[PDB]
This record gives sequence, C-alpha cells and structure tokens, in this order.
Amino acid sequence: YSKSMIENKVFSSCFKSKNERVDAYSFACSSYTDKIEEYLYDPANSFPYKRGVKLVPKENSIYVEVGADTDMYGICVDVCEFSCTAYVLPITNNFEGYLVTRNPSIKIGEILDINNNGVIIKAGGGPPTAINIYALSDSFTINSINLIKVAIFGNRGLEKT
Amino acid sequence: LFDENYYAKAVANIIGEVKDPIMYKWFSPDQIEDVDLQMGYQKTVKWDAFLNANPTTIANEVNTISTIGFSSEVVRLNYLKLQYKFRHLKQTSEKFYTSDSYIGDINNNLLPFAQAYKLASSEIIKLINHFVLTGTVSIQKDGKNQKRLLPNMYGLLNMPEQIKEEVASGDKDKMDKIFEKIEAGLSKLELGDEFSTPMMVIVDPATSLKLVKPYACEKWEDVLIQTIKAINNREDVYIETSNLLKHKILIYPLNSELIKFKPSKYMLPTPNEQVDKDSTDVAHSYIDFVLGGLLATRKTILQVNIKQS
Amino acid sequence: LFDENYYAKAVANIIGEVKDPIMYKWFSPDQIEDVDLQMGYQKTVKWDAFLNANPTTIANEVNTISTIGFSSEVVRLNYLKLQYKFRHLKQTSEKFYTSDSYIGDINNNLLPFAQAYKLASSEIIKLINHFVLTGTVSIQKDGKNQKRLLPNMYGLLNMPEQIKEEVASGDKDKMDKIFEKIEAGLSKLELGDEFSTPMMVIVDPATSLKLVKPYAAASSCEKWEDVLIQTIKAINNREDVYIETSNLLKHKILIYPLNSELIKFKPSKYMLPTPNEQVDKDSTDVAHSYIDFVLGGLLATRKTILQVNIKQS
Amino acid sequence: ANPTTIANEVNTISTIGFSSEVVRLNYLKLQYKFRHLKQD
Amino acid sequence: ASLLDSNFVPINFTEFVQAISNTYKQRRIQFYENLKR
Repeated sequence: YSKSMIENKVFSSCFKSKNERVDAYSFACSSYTDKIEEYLYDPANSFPYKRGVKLVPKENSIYVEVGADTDMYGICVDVCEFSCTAYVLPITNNFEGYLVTRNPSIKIGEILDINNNGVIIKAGGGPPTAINIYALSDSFTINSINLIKVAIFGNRGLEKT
Repeated sequence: LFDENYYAKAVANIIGEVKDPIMYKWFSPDQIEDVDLQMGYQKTVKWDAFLNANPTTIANEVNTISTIGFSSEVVRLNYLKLQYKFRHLKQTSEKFYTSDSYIGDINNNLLPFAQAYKLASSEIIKLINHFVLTGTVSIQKDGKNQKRLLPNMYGLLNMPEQIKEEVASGDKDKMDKIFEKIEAGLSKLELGDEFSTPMMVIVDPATSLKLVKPYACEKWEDVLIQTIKAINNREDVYIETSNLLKHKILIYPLNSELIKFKPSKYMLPTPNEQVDKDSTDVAHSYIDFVLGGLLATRKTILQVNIKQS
Repeated sequence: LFDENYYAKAVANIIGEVKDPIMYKWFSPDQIEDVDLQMGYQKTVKWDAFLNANPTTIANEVNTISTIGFSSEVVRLNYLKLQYKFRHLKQTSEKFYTSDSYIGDINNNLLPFAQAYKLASSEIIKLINHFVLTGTVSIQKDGKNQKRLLPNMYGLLNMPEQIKEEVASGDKDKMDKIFEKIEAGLSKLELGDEFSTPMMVIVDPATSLKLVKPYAAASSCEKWEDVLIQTIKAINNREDVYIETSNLLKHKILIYPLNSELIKFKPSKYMLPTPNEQVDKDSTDVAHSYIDFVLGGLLATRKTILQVNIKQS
Repeated sequence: ANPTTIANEVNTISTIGFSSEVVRLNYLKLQYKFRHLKQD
Repeated sequence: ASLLDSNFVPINFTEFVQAISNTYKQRRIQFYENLKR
C-alpha cells in the first residue's frame, strides 16, 4: 500500500479526532535533538511505513525490512516513495506516536510487543518482550488499517512473559 | 526586522486572514479587558462602600455625623502558557516547490510557512474557544485524555459556586421537565440590583431541536425567552447554539459588573522567535498562547445538565 | 551578505581554484543545456511529421489536397539531490592554529574552511565525472556497494537499447579480433539522417597503448588507430573522429556521435557542488559544513552508442 | 560513505574525512681521508 | 550576476547561489571557447 493514496468528485466532510489519518504526522510529540536516519527499503517485499524495521546489509546497500522486537533497529516514521527511502528513528531514542497494529481491540495502558511483521500486538502472545511499549490510547480502525498511539522508551532489562 | 526575518514578514502579511474567534459572541464589548501577563497569577482587588447608619440632618450645630464604611475583596486568577510545533518548507526552498496554482508537496504534506501558520492558528483558536466555553482541554471527541489544569482556571460550564441543575435520564425527552428545572434554576439565580441587563443562553444542537417544538401556537423557545425577560427587566435575550456543548444549557447575564473576562493580551496565537533549521528543506516553528482569566460572581450562572444514562 | 557570512565570502574567494570537470571533453558545446530543477522529474516532447500521400498537382480547380500528419513522443528524465558533510575549524579559531608554514591542526586533521571546501569539492567533482561516464555511484574500486538510483537515470556506459559487443577472453590481446567486433558494432549502428556528424571514441589506457602499435606481417606508415579512424569515417560521412583516454574505463571502448540531435546532456543548473547555508556550531573550535550536488539528465536515442567490452576472465 | 539523498527530514549525513601526511627528507654528512706528499 | 565581476555584490544567499551557478556556466563556456582538440 501507500501513505498518500486519488481524485475525488466531492470534498470529504470540530477540531477533535481529526488526527485519525493513515498519513498523519507520526510523532505525537516531537523534539529537536531527535536523530533521524535514511535507508533503502525493499519496494516489493513489505511496506515499512509506521512499522518496526531491522537493518539488512545486502550486497549492494544496507536496506531496512520489517522486523520483530528481538532484532529491531528502530521505527520507520516516514517514507519517500519517489526515491523509495525510509526514515528511521533509532531504538535508542524515545518515541510517542501512532503505529500500525493488527489487533482492533486494544485498551489504554496495555503492554505491547512488535511482531515479525513490525506490527504492534498484545504482549501476552507468549514471545518474551524486549522493548518497553505501552498503549497511550485505544486502537482505532481507518476504513482497513488499525492504528494505535504508543510510547516506546528503550529496551527492557530482563525479557518478560 | 523585516529585512532579516522572513518569517516575521510573512506572519505580518498573513495575520489578517485568520478569522475572529467565535467566543466574542458570548460576551459584551465591555466584559473583556486584556491584562499584561504570560504565565503566573494576578490578584484583583474589588472595593465597596456601605452605609453605617441613617444620614444626619444638618440643623443648627452638630458634630456627630453618620459614617460610610469601605470593604475589599481579593480574587486570584491563574494564567497558563502553552506551545505547539509545526513543520513547514524553507523560504529558500519554496521556489523548487512552487507548482502551478499551488505551492508545497502534495505527497509529503509540506506547506509554505504562511499557509502552515494560518492553519495552525485557526486550530489553536478553535481549542481556545472550546476551553473558554467548557473549561477543559482535550482533543478527543469523547472528551477524555484531558490536560490537567491549574486551580482558579475555570470556564463558563465548570465555574464553581453557581446554580447547577440536573435533568434525570428518565426525563431526558420531556421538555416540560427540562423547563421546570430551568425555571427552578432561574428562581435560584441572584442578580441583585444588576438585574437590568441582557441575558445570554447557550444550548446544544439537540436542545435547539427540542426548543422549536410546540409548547405543551407558541414555542418552548418563546416561553423560555418570556421567562428570562420576566427576571432581567425585559432586556434583550440572546440564544446561541454550539457544537462544543452536549446536553448542556448555559444561562448568564452580559453585565461586566457580574462576569468579566480578563484574558492575557498574549492569549491568541503568537509566533515564537525560535525556528529549527538544518541542511534539508524542512524547518520547524513554534506558536505560543495563554489560557485563563474568567471571573464571575457567585450564583450568576445557571448550568443545566441533561443526564443521558 | 559578505559582511555577515565569512563562509560565503571564503567560498566566493576560493571557488575559482577548483578545476573544471573532465566530462566537458566528452560532449560538444551544443550538446549541453542546463535545466532548472533539483529533485524530481522533467518531461520532453519531440514532434515529427509525415506525408500521407503523393503531392497534388495544382491545375484549374481543385478542392481535395493531400495532407501531412504529425506525431509525438514523450521522454521522462529523473534528477536526484545528494549531500556531503565535512568538519573544519571555526573562523575565529584559526589564529590559535596558525603556524609559520601553514594553518590547521596536523595532529587532529583539522583544516581551515576554505581548504576543506576546496578538497571536498574536488572529490565530489571526481565522483560526478565517474557517475556521468559509467552510470553508477560507488566509492569502492571493486564497484560494489552501489548507491541505488532512480529509474531513467543512466550514463554513457549503461544506457539501455544500444549496441553491445564482447571480445572473448582468449582474444583479449588479438587486436584483429577487437577490430572485428568494432566493425560489427559500427555496422549495427543506426544514425538515421544525422550520420554526417563527428564521432567520439573513449578508451582505457591499456587499449590506448595497444592502439599505437603498427598495423598487422606488421605494416609501416599505418597504425591501428589510423585503421580505426578510417573505419569510423566510413560511416560518419568522412567527418571528424576524436579519441580520448580515461582511467575511469576498464577494458571498454565507447563510440558515440557528437550530435545534439541524437545524444544530449541536460544537467541541473545545480549539478556542480554548492555550499549549504546551514553551518553547525558549538562552544568548541570545530564546525561542520554541507555540500550539495545534483545528478541526472543524460538523454540518448536508441542504437546510437557502441560499447565494446574486452573480457579478461 | 555514499552520499545522502536529501528528501524529507534527515540529520544523519555521510561525512568527508581529511588527513595530513608529513614528508621528511634526510641529509647526511660523510667524509674521506687520503694520503699525499707534503708540499713515488 | 557572476563571481567573476568584482563589482558584483550579493545581497543574500539565494543571490550567492545564483552567482555560483552563473560562474560555473561562464567557466564552461570559456573552456569551450579556449578548447582546441
């Protein structure tokens, strides 16, 4: 898929709850001194936008591919499809923003984990979580893709259950 | 300054395209008085006089004369400073994004600084209007994840020590019961000698729909206006509908001696001098605003809440 | 501006000491035309006309006349913006690192901004020349770890739909076999109606050294270079033939016409290195600067470039 | 490293390094002694 | 509007960049004028 996604016959119809857009600005709270890196991504394997990515050093360049929490390099916050370039916030930096999830029913304050597809899921799935992820809001569906506001702050000392 | 600060020049040139806040319609011209304070508290002192006894008749010789006393009351108001950050294109880079009849990246959702500032200011003004009407700060439709505010920072709907009426969930569709509660609140209203003043009523869209129903060839709105004219010395009665309210009815006078809005003169959005810059074409800018300053006398606001559950 | 930006003043003062790119010798003056763009795509439309029937004889009264049609084709080119960063000494800090013979910190490899910018610009110009010649961007002699580029971004060596010939490994020293392949490619060349134009050949140093041997029993008064020039003149309507040696090439011979109607170079007007306004500063004596350059913009008609590769392995 | 493609926001950019070489030339003194007749 | 003319005084960075581009173009033109194959 894509982020921008088209001519319309008519325009689409308060200030509240207007941020529920797939192409919304990922950082709920931004900050200067946040490190952002550029990498290449596979244009036919998996679309890394708003997903946890890992570094795959290929024979021609270092790419980023959707990955699990065990081998996560960071979070892909934006993509330039013209150059097929992914922008990554390293895991060493804090993040507070909207990410792609696969569970349409997640409550606030729950512990979360990133799966092999770079997707937010409930931490009770069984895999030992290695990152501190907490749900700051209930998951919402855009009609279909599920998004959720999360706070990610570093790695977890001892893997939980 | 305009020779050096392109962003200041653009703000000056486009500041006029931001529409006026809708909260100005809820107050009289005399009720609003600006103050000079960004963040902190301000103490306002109100003086009064009273008669100690009956006046003294001046006849022949007399030295003992009746006296007039004085009294004071101090009210503290809290003001809070808030900020927002937005991204925009760079001035030296706009030329490479000036397309036909528009400027900016459609794909990357990047805008020139002037348009970005105008849109951000409009959104912040909407937030300020919502805070002034309700007294809470939230960006969700459910009204949750509210930002915790300081004490002595109230809106019209949550101002304490006012008349509060509650319509039961079983009577949520009975306009007769709602009007009975409204009459009870109006009776409990205390305006004293300042009763001769225009009155303002603010209702939610559902209550507005109910008001135009026939009275049980007269309308509930007409009956309510007559009832309010009975108490306000038959002055003007204004009715307003706001989508910022939900199953609430606000009734209050437009007299500056009872309710006064003393906002900071920096309450409306103002650019910050700091602009984040790097080697790319994207820059970041900050907008500041100030919240707080509503003062009201006791028992001069009627707030009716119609419970839904 | 120069009263406020010392870095801009120094760039203006030292810009003239950077040598011109070597790619200017591979194109005619009319073949290069700048365009105003940094990143994105640009379209070019070429118009052609054709005859629908035989001409009409005008005699007495005639209402029906033969017609002339038209057609068009659209070509899309891509441009890419790239940047490099380099550290240097702060302007006010140069006096504490001045020496009797030089300025800078030898032990820490810190230079004044002017010298650092000149060296970085020279390196970037070398990279740009390599990209223009070969179609690839890399910093390794092996040629691996290539930066991925956009589509419709090609060089003279990797332009698709051209004539490609391969001299086998066993004949890597047989100049006769090399010339056999060259003649086959030149025969396969299709210049259309623009054949009467000068031609340009670019060879690696090894091929250049082989081209000065006497022609082969060896012949006198004639060289392999002369034979090649005559063969190319057999197809360019006896026009000029130029030969160049480039160390960037390796066991490659590149032949193409110097005609703007067939091959054109429309580079961005900001292709050559340009300083960036942003300068990183802190409380120390070390500052950082940025240089931008734009790549892309080579257009060529199909089957007008001959590429002969001599195989070693 | 390879150059950085400037699109959208990025602050992590490939760098260009510098180095200084010091060339040294040594000069040495040498002597011979030979016998002759005073002023076979 | 070129760095070759010492009488030229840039006012801002955009003018400086335009002058750099014009200087590059003028240098290429001069190189082609002085080139003799």
